[PDB]
Amino acid sequence: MDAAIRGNDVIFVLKTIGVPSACRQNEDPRFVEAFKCDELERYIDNNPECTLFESLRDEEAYSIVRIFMDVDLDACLDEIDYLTAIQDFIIEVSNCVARFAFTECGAIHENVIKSMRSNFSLTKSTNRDKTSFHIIFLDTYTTMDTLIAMKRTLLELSRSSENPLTRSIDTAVYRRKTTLRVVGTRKNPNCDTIHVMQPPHDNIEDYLFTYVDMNNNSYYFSLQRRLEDLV
Amino acid sequence: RLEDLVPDKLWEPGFISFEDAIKRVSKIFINSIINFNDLDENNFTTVPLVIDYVTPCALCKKRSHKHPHQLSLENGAIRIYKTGNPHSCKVKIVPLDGNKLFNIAQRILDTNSVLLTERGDHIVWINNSWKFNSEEPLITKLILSIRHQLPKEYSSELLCPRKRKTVEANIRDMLVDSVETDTYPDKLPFKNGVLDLVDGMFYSGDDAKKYTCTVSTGFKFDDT
Amino acid sequence: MDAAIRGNDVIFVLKTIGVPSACRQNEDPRFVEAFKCDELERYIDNNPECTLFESLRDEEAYSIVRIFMDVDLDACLDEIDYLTAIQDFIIEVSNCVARFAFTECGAIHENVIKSMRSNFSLTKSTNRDKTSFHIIFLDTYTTMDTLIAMKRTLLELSRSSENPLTRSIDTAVYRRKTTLRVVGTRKNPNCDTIHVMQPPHDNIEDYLFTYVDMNNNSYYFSLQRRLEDLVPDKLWEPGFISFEDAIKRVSKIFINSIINFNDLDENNFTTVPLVIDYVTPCALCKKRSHKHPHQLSLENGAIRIYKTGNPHSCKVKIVPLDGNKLFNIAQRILDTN
Amino acid sequence: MDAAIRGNDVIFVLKTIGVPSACRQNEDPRFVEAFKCDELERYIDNNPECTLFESLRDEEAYSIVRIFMDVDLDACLDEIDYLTAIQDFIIEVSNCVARFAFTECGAIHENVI
Ligand SMILES: Nc1ncnc2c1ncn2[C@@H]1O[C@H](COP(=O)(O)OP(=O)(O)OP(=O)(O)O)[C@@H](O)[C@H]1O
Repeated sequence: MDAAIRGNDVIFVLKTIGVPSACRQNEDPRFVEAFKCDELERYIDNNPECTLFESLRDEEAYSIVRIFMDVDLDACLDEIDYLTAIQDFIIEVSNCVARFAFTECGAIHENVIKSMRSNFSLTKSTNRDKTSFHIIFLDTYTTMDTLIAMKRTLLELSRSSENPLTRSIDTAVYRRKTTLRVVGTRKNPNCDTIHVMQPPHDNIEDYLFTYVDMNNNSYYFSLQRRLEDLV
Repeated sequence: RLEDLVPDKLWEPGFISFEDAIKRVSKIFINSIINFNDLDENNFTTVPLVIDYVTPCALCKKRSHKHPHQLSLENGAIRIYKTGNPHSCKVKIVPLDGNKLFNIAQRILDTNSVLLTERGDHIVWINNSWKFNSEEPLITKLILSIRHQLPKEYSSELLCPRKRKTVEANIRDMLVDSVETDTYPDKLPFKNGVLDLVDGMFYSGDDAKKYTCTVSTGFKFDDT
Repeated sequence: MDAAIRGNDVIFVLKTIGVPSACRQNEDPRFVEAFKCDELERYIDNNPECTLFESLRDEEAYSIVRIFMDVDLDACLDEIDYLTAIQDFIIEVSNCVARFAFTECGAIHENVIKSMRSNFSLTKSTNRDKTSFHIIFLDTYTTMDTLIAMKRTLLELSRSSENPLTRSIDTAVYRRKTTLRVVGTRKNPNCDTIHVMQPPHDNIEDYLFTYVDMNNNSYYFSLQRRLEDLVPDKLWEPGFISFEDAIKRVSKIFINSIINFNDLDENNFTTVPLVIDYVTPCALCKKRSHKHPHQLSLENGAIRIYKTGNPHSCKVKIVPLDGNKLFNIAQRILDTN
Repeated sequence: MDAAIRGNDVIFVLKTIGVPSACRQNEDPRFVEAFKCDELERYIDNNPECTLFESLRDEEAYSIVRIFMDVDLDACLDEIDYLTAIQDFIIEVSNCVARFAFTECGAIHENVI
């Protein structure tokens, strides 16, 4: 546990879906770059038509990431129902993540619950037909390997509920060397739907799941066992 | 092949029979479907249902609708949405996975209110204090108490004593690992929280829960 | 009140499931047929695997039908448990529809109660995977539209009753050109599970709800208005909780006092804005005050409490108004200490 | 590649949208029927108001079918603009199918076009 383990201020983003692995390995400036929080804002402003794909730079070197999720519901939702739906969504998700963090991760169950429902970052898509967003938990740090093992129970949770927001959970994102589209950019140069920010969080630093900055209210937990004994 | 294409279908095994699934949908529409005979396991996501409106719709509470409704399948549950103007009618979801009381037992389990001790007793967490009993288990009392912290469609289902018994029986079949108790030696457990000793502050509610204190002083704390 | 409605002994049947509507009006032998009960029985014997579905010939001709219902149970139970459950279930259903008859049909309450509780027929599905059987009272007659209009009150009873049978009554069969499978026939050419007779009734005529025969010990009633005249119930529904108890529960969460507590009635609570003064921090958002008042709204069986204007500023609270009946009894026995 | 993979000239046609599953397997003549091309032409002329729907009889046995598309434009279009639109429509759909065939199917890009 050195200084670099309690901090990660380097951002690794892509610029096009389906980048070949060799082009990723050679770190060519044509496909992949490194960035800072302030610099990334300048890059987006200078390219109002760009397309970025946030991802993990190195898997085995650094695995600690923030907890993130994805939702894609193909129907408009009224505001009062939307508020009602999102209250239950946080309630059910918080319990399920904490429960696994206590039964196979050896962490304090009540500590995780307080840290997640306290401060979470919510986005909203600009499309008016469907409702989608990227909910990111801020003060809950864990390794990529834990989230991969978290996939099986999350799929069971999404399939066994009634709330439309928690039933449309995208469980396919959790894999090796994941990609999440950054806020404010398009999907393809032909797409006209982008993601915008939400109050009270305004700085861009609050929307990258690779940013590790553990403060006083942060909590950490990781799988004690490895991924090879788990047949 | 399809294995490398997608591990998805339109009707995977384990789902309920199609005729039963449609029966559930016909229950939500309190009125009667007019073109019901146009549905089978191959076109139910394309044929629009021409409902008749004698009574107000059970989904939007309007007297009648301009356009027919239409179904769609997603993530193991068929969705009901109305064509035309999407904001005119609400969204209703019909599940297909399994039963409901097992889901209730699961939800009661995630919140970490029931635990298994070495002696075999099941401690519960009610009124901000861990309680237990041998001749009469307290699981049903905890279920009825925690009824409130669940969504609406789950709360009303939790009143019939037989159904509470079923949920309790489901709960008792998930606890397999024992948990030790009373490992913190410098705390004073009260009837409505635990008073910390190292700095004098008095926690309550969620905060005063990780300290698994079984025995308690028996009276409430009065900070005044 | 002519003899045409005094006698209807023509049974109309269908052969296959999902019969196309393009052929029923043409009355093709291959899909439909007319029969007499004696002629019906021999046809069943001659074709052991035949599937038959009784249907009403023409809605505008003879709409009078017997009082029938279906119940579907998704598990198995003991035989004594059936005996005690069916008797209570018969008693409970008798009370509800009789009240509806005395309310929207202008019929004598005790006459209706006596008529059906005297005689009834019972079937049973041999499928032990899930039990489901028909019940047909013999001495109660009414038109099709009466059952259609009463579709709502049956649903309310099924939600807030006790017996497993009445908890799973199916009101979907009450529709236009409804189909009831005759007892003793398969549903599909592959499933051998059929409905079997039960003692003491054995005659086929006492198992069809289209065979109408007014004798001197039967009662008939019908709706007075037309079907396209029904007005829905008010914002409230008379089946969960009285109004004052619900309002008090709404009043208990609001720590501050409600100034306009007196103008809320059983109809205006969904529109009157709850203008409140925040002497204490708000019980929901823990804020000093707010720009706009709160509001009430009934939906699905709750009171979604929210603040209008900018709803995202204040949290949303839901009051669960329960519809159970014994739970209220338990609450009342408890609060008296 | 055999004649079963080189020949399919039997037409299996339904008689009402949404045929029940319990009868399609049994091939009830009241709901479904198999025909040849010549007998198909006679049947439609025999019945003035029939309602037919061609489908695939056995999915897992013979899965080889042609390429088909459907267009439902709820707006009147003049013939001259109709003529120019359909050609460029064939232009656009040609490139889309050809690109994927060269991408994930290995087909000859010029040949598919
Ligand atoms: N909404 C509906 N509109 C039209 N017909 C319907 C509707 N719901 C059900 N049906 C018809 O009612 C039939 C009932 O068959 P079901 O599978 O329920 O048989 P069951 O459980 O043996 O009992 P029963 O046939 O007496 O209802 C269905 O096969 C279908 O033909």
